[PDB]
Amino acid sequence: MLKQVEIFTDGSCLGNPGPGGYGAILRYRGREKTFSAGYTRTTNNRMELMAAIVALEALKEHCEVILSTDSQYVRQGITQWIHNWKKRGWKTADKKPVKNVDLWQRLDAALGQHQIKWEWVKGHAGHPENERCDELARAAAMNPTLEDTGYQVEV
Ligand SMILES: [Mg+2]
Repeated sequence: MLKQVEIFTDGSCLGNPGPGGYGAILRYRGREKTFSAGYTRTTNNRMELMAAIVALEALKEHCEVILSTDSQYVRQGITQWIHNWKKRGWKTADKKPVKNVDLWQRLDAALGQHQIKWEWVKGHAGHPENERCDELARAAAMNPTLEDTGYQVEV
């Protein structure tokens, strides 16, 4: 039994911005539950995070989670950039909100009622899933049902 869940994540977004898609699995105790959906026009960043969310967002009890991911947005955001935000209010020193704060403030919910270990894979060609996840994003790309309302094209 996955005696406390391993999560996999990715996200593609076909242009910048163009339609995006999030890839993900949660292998809950043993079984596996997956997550996908298309965004009419979005970005790579907001799809990785997006993903980092959902996964957490549907974990009903107090899990011990291994969120393995590839990202250098979600890594760079965790092991570096957040620590300063909470410290300042999610504002630059310019005292100008940060980009994507909308999804950022979120992942930070879910990432505060669970024990998370980040397994930042280069991986590429590692754990079927890191790739599975990928497929899943390319797949939701090609069929975009929703509208990324957080994605504000500016400021
Ligand atoms: Mg990606």
